[PDB]
Parts: sequence; structure tokens; C-alpha cells
Amino acid sequence: TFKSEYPFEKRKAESERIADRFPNRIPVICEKAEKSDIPEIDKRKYLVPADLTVGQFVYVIRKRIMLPPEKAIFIFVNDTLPPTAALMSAIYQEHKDKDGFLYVTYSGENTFG
Amino acid sequence: TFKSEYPFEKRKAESERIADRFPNRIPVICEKAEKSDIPEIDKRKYLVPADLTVGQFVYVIRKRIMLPPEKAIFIFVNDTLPPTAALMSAIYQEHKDKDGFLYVTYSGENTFG
Amino acid sequence: MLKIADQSVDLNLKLMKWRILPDLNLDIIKNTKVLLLGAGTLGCYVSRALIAWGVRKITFVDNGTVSYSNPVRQALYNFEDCGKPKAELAAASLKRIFPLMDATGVKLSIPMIGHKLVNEEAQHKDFDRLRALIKEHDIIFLLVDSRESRWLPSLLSNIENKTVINAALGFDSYLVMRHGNRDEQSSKQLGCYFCHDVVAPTDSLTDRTLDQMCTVTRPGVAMMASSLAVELMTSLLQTKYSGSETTVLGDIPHQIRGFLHNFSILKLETPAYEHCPACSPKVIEAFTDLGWEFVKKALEHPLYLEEISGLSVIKQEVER
Amino acid sequence: MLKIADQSVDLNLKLMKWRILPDLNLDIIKNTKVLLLGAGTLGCYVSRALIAWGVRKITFVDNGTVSYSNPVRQALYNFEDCGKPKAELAAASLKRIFPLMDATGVKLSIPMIGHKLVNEEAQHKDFDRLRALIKEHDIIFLLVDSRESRWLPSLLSNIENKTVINAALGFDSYLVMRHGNRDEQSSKQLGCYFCHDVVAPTDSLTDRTLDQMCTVTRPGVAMMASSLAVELMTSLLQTKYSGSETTVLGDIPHQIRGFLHNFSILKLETPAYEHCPACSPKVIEAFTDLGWEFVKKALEHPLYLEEISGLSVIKQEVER
Ligand SMILES: [Zn+2]
Ligand SMILES: [Zn+2]
Repeated sequence: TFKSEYPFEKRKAESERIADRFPNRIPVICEKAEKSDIPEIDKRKYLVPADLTVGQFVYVIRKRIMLPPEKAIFIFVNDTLPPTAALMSAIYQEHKDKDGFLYVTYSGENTFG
Repeated sequence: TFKSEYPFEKRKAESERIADRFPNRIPVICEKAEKSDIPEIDKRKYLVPADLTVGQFVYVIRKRIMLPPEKAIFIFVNDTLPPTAALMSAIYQEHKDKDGFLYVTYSGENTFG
Repeated sequence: MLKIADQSVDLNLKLMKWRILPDLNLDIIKNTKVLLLGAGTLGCYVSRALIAWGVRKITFVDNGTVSYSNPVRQALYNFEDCGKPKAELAAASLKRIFPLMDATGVKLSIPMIGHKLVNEEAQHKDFDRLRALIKEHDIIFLLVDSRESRWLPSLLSNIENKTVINAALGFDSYLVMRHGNRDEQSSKQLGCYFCHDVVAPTDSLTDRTLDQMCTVTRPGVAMMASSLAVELMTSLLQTKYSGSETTVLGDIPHQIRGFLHNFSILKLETPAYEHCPACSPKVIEAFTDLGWEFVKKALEHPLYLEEISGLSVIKQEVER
Repeated sequence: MLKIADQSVDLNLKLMKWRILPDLNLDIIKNTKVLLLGAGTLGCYVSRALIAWGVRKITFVDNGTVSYSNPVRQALYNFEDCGKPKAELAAASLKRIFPLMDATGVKLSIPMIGHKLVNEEAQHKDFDRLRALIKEHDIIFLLVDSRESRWLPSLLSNIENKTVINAALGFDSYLVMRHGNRDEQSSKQLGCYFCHDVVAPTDSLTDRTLDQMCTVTRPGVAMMASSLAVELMTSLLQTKYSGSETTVLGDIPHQIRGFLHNFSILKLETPAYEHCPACSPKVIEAFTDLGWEFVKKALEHPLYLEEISGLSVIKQEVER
């Protein structure tokens, strides 16, 4: 995990160094759920634009991660499913970690019956 | 509920007025769980001695509340079941509310199969 | 003996109202006509929880047959049942449990979006058949086993203004949620199963291989999702209290997601997403205007659905 | 067809190991001999979750008969079964599901503490009968329906060093917990069902009236408690990881308490209480020395048990 390899100081730093530099981007750390059964890539750090919606951010995730369109996913932000039509800026203001980053988790959606 | 009829100031006050007066007692507020199916009495306020164990405190509850010995109960302290052999003082130090009082809840134990 | 049996079951139910929750409405539950889309592991456990709650009318919809590995996981079938049609066998099994049950089984195939239509008329009849079943029942439980299979039922239920309880299983987790329904007086609609991603459901089975994904699950998820789905329904059927989202039976969460590895359960809520390939107003308008003529196009061309819902508009937007 | 059926079920299990959790030990689960004390609502759902997990040897212990209201809530019985002995009927029902099951039913009465002994020798035979069954099995599920009925089984299981999974239901809640077992090398023992209060179990049935308490419950609690009890067992049977209280299947909570009104689940833990009327070392020592001669006295005189465990010492202490 990102936090599992970086202390609060070093993490709270890059956050500010990212805000001071790109006051239009959002420091997001997106990684797959622990017990989820879907693809993932080393890219966990993302600097998305505030006006971009959760849905739009989801597209990047599945694209960048090379996930097929036949399989769906859902994302968690502090054990909560954010509205798909919400602005990443709005989400960042309500769930940002004290370290400056917005931690997001994604997992495959349930489909069996 | 006790909190539902008294603000933090008035509650944080009697707590200190109780500590300054009886530094040997423990301000405990014991009331029955919301959806539990067992007896209860208007006496929700208790000032038990620190050396008294959870078990001993439980005896008072069921006695004072007039509960029959054939039925068992369990108590919650911050959604946790405290050790029966623990000192009320030890429990008060780990779960006391910022208002000075140790809030306890009791309910009938489950027995059906 | 049927009479005495009926009284004994009825008394068990009456006692929870008479001595535990006097405000409990047992009648509304008893008279609820339930449509179960899927007679697999979830369908079997849900139906059992439902009869225990006093529900008398349950209709199973499944076109499969009892497989050899089914019995140990699907609680209404026995080894001797292998090879026989599930839907009817399921209805028959409920009556063996409680003979007064009005249980029916319909071997119907739910047209799947993303799959090539093989027999236009035959699948047009399936569509109308499905819509009619949905229309005659009160609560629709969506207990199918693919993402695609949940699309058509979701749309039709929304169209027919029926409450839908959707349950889905993962290997170690599960989801239980009630789809929102559109209301003119309120500008607050709850999301549906499709409001959480940005891709139109499509064929996820035909191309599937063990490499794509295995379908096995820990036995416990089915029992948990099923019991919670039914408890959600019984509570939701109760009159909620004036200033809260609670009833005599407790909360009425929009969505519930549980996990076995850490024995946890999360209560969540999400609003209806305007670009949802299932509940978007644009998709509803398309159906209201063209009916089957529109559906047939979405079924064979999922990408078309994205054009209609607006999912293409937001992707193209980010595309630039 | 039995062979192909066996292979199909086995493959379903093998796939969760081969493609999802390679470290999963299916064999330990398969070879676990399970003793189910109680063939009521919990006994029926637990057994179903167990067979789905591959368990082959399950023994039901119940002395009752199928009642008219039982079928809708106890998932192994049908209307036609009414009046017949439960234990044997339950074993027969499991075999109807999966014929290779080594399912047995024993119509045994568990001597209850606080109740007058009616036939010394007859109940001495019951005691030895119970201890023997406990001794031959690996996991004991305590699924009885009274506080008293859980006492003797708890003591004997501790004595025979067997893992016990205790499940109990309330109208809107449930408890699932694994009793601690005594270990010489470790001075850390988990509590048991009796470690949470300070009164010796006693007769709670004979004097009971509707006024005392109704026994009806929301259908959902039984399915949830049962699935969680089995999932706890399968995880607990796995080798835990070096520096944690986790296995390949996840956590191994000591105690789990769930509630339907707010769809919540709490994971809790408690240490063995020295004055416990069930697991107190003094009670264990009494049994080790006098065996049945001691038990017979506790059974008719619960207050004596309190004298032995030390519950009187702490009450008398506060009494002054
Ligand atoms: Zn939607
Ligand atoms: Zn104990």
C-alpha cells in the first residue's frame, strides 16, 4: 500500500507540493480492494482535475488498468460509494485524508446469484 | 436517554462535581438497550466504587432492576463487552465519555436456537 | 391437518406483533406478491426466508434445470431432482414445505443485453412475458447470475413502478440493494445497480473462460445476502416514522454490502445517476416512446445504449 | 449418477482453492466430524452451510419431533414430516440432498441444570452418551434453545478439549462465538457463553409463561447466525498467519453479535472469567475429581455451582 511505504510527513509533503504546484488537480491514490478479484497496475498515484466527475475518473481507472467493458467495478472512498455524478473536487473536500491525498479503492462488482 | 435530556455542559459538570466529591466512586449511567426485551427502572445514574468488578456491578443492575436469576444479560460499553473480572475503575479509564460519565447498556442474552 | 398447520404457522407470526412489536403490519407482508427472478442459490434461500415471514404468493422465473452440484448449495433441490426444470421444481418444493403456498414456476428466458437475438418473435414474446409477470407482482427480487441479466428486469420494473430488491454475490462479499423508483413530487431518487459504473452491460458470458473468472463462492454469502434482502423488504413494507428513515422493524438502507473475510456489513446510499444505462430518464423516455423497438436495439447494441443514456457524452468529454 | 454427482460437488470446492485461494485447506474441512446439538432452525441452516463447504460427517442430537410450525422455519423438514422425530429425519434429509453424506441422528435428551432429575440412571446414561458423542467428534455446534441446555455441553466439550461454536438467537439479534479451550503453554483463554453474567444457569423453562418471554424471532437472524457460525468454523480450521489473528479465509473473531434493526455486526472478544459457572478452573477441577457425582449436584442445585465456581464469594463480598 502507499501508506504502508511512506510516513505521514513524506506523504503530507508531496500533497502540499502538489497543491501549491497544480491548484487545479486532485491528489488521488487509487488501488484495488484487498480481497477483490480484478486487474491492477503500479500506477496508484493520480492527479485528476477538480471538474472531472467520479464517473469520468472511473473511466480512467478501468482504461488505464486495462479492464474489459463486460465487467463492472465500484469505488470506495472511506467505506462509502461516491455519487457517479459528483465532482472529484467535491469528493476531495469531504474525504481527503489528513495527509493531503484522497484515497480511493476499487473492486469488481458482484454479479452471481 | 440521559444524554437526550441533558447538554454536554450540564453533564460535564455533575461529572466533575462527582469526582471532586467522591474520588472513590465512578459516575455510571446504566440503561437498557433500545431493542432489548428485559426490565428497567428509572434509576440510570450510579456511583459505584472503583474496586468493584464488572461482575459485581452486573449483580447490582439485575438486583436493583429486579431481574430473575433464570435470565441472563450482558453489558455494552462502547459497543464492547467488558471482561467480567475487570475493575470498574479500569473500565472507566478506557471508555469514559468526554462528559465525565461511563455509559453502560444492558440487554437480555440470546438463548433461542 | 392442513388447517391446524396453517393456524400454528399463523400464530407464530401473530405473536411477534402481539407481544413484541404491536405496530408491526403482518398483513401487508402476507399479501405481497413476490416475483423471484432466479431460482439458484439466492432464489432458494430468499424464498425460504419469505415463507417464514408469512408470504403466500411467490413466483419463480428460471429457465435452467437442476445440475449435479446444485443441491448442496440451492436449498430447495435434492439429488433425485437432478436434470429437472428448476422453476417448477422450486415452486413444488415450497408447497412440500407449506401446502397453502401459492407458488408457481415459470421457465422463462430473460433476453440478455449484448447477446445476439436468435429468434426475434420468440424473444419478443419473452419480453412481453417478463413485463407481464413484473406487472402482476408487487416486489421483484433480482437474483440472476450475470450483469447483463439484471438490465432488462431493472428497466421494466422501473417502468412498471415496482419495488426491486437486487442481491448479487461475490466470492467473499455480497450486495443487497433496493432500486430507486421515480417520483414526480420528489426530486430525490435512489440509485440502481447500474448507477455505480460507466459502462453499458453487455455480453460477459459467451467470451468467458476460467481465466476471466470462476463462479464459485463461499457458501455463507448466499445465506447472508438472502436473509438481509428479505429483512430489508419486510422493513421497507412498513410505514416509516414521521421524522426519520426508520420503521417499526428498523432501518431501510438503500444499499448493503457485506464481507466475510472481516465479518463486516456496510450500509450505503447513492442517488440515481442521470447517465445510467438502466434508469437514466433518457433511457426511460426512449422506452416510453418506442417500447420494444428501442429495447431490441439496446439488446444487440450496448454501445447504442451508451449513446442514449449519455455515457458517451461524458466519456467523449474526457476523451478530448 | 452418484459418482458424477460427487465429482461435480468436489470440483466446485476444488475451484475455490485452485483459482481463488491456493493456500485454502479443503481437506481439513472435509474430514471434520461435526456434532450438532439441536436440529431446530439453527441446526438445519448450519448443516446446509456445512455440506456446501464439503463436510461429510454430521451428527444431529435432538430429542424432539417435527411440530406443525417447524417446516417454514427449519429448512430440512416438510409438511409431511410433522410428528416424526427430528434428529433422524434431519440426517435423512441431508442424505436426500447429497447421498454420500455420513449423516446420523441421535434422539438424545441433554440433562438440564436447574431441573429435577427424574430418573438418575436414565439421565446418567444420557450424560455418558453425550460425553461420548462429544469425544468422537471434532467440532461441537451448540444450537440448543435455552440457557440451561448450553451448560452441560459447554463443560463436557471443554473437558474433552473440543472446539465449540455457540450460536444463539434473539428476536432481532444473534450471537455467534467460539468458546475458549484451556492451554498449559498459554495463559490466555477465551471466554465462553457463561463468562458474561454472574448467575448460574438454572430452570428458565418450567416456570415460563408468555409473560416471561415469547420465543418467536425474525426469520433472518437464524440464517445469518448459521452462515456466520460455519464461516467462523472454516476460517478457524485454517492455519493462521505468523504475526496475526488471520488466516487465508480472513479473521477468526472470538465472538460476533449481530442486529437486524440497524443491519450491524460487532466483532468482540472476552477472556475466560475465573468465576464462570461453566469454565472456571474450580468447576473443571470438580469435574476432574468427582465426574458425574459432581455434575448431578450442580444439575439439581445451581446455587451449589455458584459456591464451587466462586460466584458466591464475589457476591457475598459485595453483599457486605
Ligand atoms: Zn441507475
Ligand atoms: Zn466461561
